Amino acid sequence: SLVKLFTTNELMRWPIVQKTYEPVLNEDDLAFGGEANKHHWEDLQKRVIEHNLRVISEYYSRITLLRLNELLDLTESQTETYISDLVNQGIIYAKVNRPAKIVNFEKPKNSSQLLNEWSHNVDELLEHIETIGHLITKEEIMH
Amino acid sequence: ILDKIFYGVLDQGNGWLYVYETPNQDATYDSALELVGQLNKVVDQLFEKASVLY
Amino acid sequence: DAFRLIDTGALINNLEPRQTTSNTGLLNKANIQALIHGLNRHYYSLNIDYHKTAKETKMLMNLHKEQWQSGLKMYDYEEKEESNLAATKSMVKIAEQYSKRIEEEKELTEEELKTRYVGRQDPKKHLSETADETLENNIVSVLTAGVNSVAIK
Amino acid sequence: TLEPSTSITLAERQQLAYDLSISALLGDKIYNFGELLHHPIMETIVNDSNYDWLFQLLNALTVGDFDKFDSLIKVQISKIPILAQHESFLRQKICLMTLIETVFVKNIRMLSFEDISKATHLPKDNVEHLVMRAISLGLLKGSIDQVNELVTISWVQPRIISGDQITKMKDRLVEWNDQVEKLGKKMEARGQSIWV
Amino acid sequence: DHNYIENMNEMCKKINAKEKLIGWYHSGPKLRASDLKINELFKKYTQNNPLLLIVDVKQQGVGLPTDAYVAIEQVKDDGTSTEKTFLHLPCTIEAEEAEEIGVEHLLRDVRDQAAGGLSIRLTNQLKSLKGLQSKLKDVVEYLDKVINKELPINHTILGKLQDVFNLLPNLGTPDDDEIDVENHDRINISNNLQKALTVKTND
Repeated sequence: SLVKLFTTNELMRWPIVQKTYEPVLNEDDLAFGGEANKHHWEDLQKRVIEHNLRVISEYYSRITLLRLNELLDLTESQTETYISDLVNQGIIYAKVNRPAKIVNFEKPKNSSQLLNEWSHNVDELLEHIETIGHLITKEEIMH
Repeated sequence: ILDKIFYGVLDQGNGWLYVYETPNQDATYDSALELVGQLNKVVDQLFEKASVLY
Repeated sequence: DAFRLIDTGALINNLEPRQTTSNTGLLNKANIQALIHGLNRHYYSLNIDYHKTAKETKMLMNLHKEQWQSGLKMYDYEEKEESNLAATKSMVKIAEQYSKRIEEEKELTEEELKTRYVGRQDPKKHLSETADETLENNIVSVLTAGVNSVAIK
Repeated sequence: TLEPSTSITLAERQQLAYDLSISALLGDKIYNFGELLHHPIMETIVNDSNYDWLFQLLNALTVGDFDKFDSLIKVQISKIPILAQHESFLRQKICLMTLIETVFVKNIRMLSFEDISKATHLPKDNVEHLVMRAISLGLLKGSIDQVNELVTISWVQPRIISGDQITKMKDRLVEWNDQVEKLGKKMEARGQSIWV
Repeated sequence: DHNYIENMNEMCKKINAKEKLIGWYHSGPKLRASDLKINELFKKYTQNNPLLLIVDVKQQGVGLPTDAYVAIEQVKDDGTSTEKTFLHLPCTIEAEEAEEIGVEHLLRDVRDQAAGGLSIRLTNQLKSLKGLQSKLKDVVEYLDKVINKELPINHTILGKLQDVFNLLPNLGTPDDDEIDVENHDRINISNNLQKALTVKTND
């Protein structure tokens, strides 16, 4: 349930997942459990928040900064620090605005990119009306 | 900004720094200036040769 | 090529003209030496014409279902960009040759003029051909994009 | 592929049908509520006591009426304890159904969040959860703009094409016939000189 | 005559033993559901499903006179207890090197499927519109018959039409803005090239 959680794109919130796994998985030794291991339990939070950000860039192309602070249950300034750090690792491409208005997750659309995709849409419709016609020939046989 | 190493513009009265990473202007239009450019020289030559006829 | 034996007997009595009577006389005479010797001393070579019905002709001639559809199919746009850039650049380089040429090249003796000022591989003409081919295409290009947009939506 | 033989007892045939309906309520990607009614299995017996409340829940989902779902659900959840333990699954299905329906029939490919909120009888907080859940399930694909408060769909999953809908397609195509046609005329006329 | 087929076949393999029996040509006009039985006979001989290549000999239109169909047995969601059927397959034409040179030696036409010069392609753009129109019209009158004249509800046909409406173009997209940038580029180059020819002719 832990591994699938961290590889599914459902939004999970640190304060909730925490309570869940405390009487179950945190009992078990290694990584969690002991006193050395409790100083490992901590890092877990980070991993989670950064997995939320990665999904969120892909799904929300424009999202308000404020909403993000509620969702991750983090202070604004902090939230802003983690975003910058993630863009650095190259995982995601983003533009952060410090006036604390909006955070834009954007994919540069060079002129070619939009035009070629659009090219494919036109070609496929041409193919569809011809094929649709082939199977209509057949329906006449059946009736 | 002036050396050009992040090449953006500083907005002073709004106290924000605009950054643009856009490379230099489109190649195609610049290459047109070079083609039209030659053609002016072709025409100057063409008129001198044609002066004899007039 | 098609052949029909001649009898030796025909050639010995020199009776060979009988076989070449009342005809247009067009004979293929390609391939000689031993081959031709043998031919003359053994067979007769005559033309081949190809007759075909217009029914046959049409079936063959007909192409794909997508053939009569292709004009709203269009080139990928990254290649049209590439091509536009290549033509503007290329003509510039041949235009250098053309400017040099009409510096002089108003003397006499035709062939000498062509060696002196590089009137061989003639720049004016090679430029005129490229300029127009690219020009016609660019009319087709726009024509397809506007039509696609408007017809469908 | 069911044998045309009627040797399989009517009691067995209905019993199995029952099971499919229960699964489908509690699923997460099944919208074949209409398919069952178009299949014999339910089609021939529609009078049974079991087939009251049960068919009615299914038609409730289809049109996305949450008032009809609520009223039924109070009674039924008790009767069957399976639905009690999957209370969350059952609650979700009505909502999912309704967002996709509206996106299909609307010809514009963007819809404001306000429409969904009133349509689904959910607060606006719950809209962002639902679009997110949906893209993840892969029911729809698209983007979320909070600064135009739009959700832009770019792909819709195939669906049954009801009667009413067959009529709609014809309409869109009739309009597109006229577009092709008017365009072809101008272009036939202009540039008459050359067609060879 | 079944026996004939085996006797012919063995001489033919001597010529070229690469070739194998793969199915049968039917001389048109057009599909029958009596073919399903016919196909089955050929299947005895063949180690692959026989191809039913309907080569129509009547050559209606200039479009390809081949539809291809294969006998497949498949299950279907309606209730049907396994259906046996002919499914349309895409037909194209390819010719060998030996074959291709024969096609071109025969032909003596000016040609107009060349899509070559400004003139052939000028025609070709109009030709495609009307090409589409005829097809579209057929779809349209067919839809009327489904909900009025009790031609079956073939879910496959309708199912396919959804992709056409979803992937239909849109305006006010930043794509539309993108097309305009391209349009300026191409007209721009057209003018420089137009002036450039004026210079050559004047020389």
